[PDB]
Amino acid sequence: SHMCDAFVGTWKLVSSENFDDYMKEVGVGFATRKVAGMAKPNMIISVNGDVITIKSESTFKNTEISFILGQEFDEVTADDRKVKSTITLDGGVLVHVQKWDGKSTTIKRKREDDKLVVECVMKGVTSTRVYERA
Ligand SMILES: Cc1c(Cl)cccc1Nc1ccccc1C(=O)O
Repeated sequence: SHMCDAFVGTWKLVSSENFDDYMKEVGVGFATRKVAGMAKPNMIISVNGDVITIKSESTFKNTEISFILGQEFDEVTADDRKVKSTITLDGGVLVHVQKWDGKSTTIKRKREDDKLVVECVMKGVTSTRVYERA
């Protein structure tokens, strides 16, 4: 299919802005915010047929999701929320919506130049996380 070719690979976090405020808006507690905010994760994206896998590896937590676009799944997030997730491709952007406890957050992953830019939005608060090839 080649749907996500330009996302595939191993990516390393190189910059972050407003992530603590995003985590506050999500409801993450103090200690997790502090430890999670230090992490410099590897994001590893691969595709096999229709199944996309995204791994996040860091000193804080190692997470993994596998999914088919448009098909809801269960996710336990790094901060231990139990959420219902749906990921779609919209105009070349991977759009990941998480629902839990009547709340919602959206994580967008986009290729921009040689970077993979991750925008995390909770209500009025956005955090931008910039990844480069590992
Ligand atoms: C670590 C974490 C917590 Cl604790 C809460 C909520 C989000 C994260 N992380 C992330 C989740 C999705 C995409 C990127 C990141 C990132 O760390 O860049």
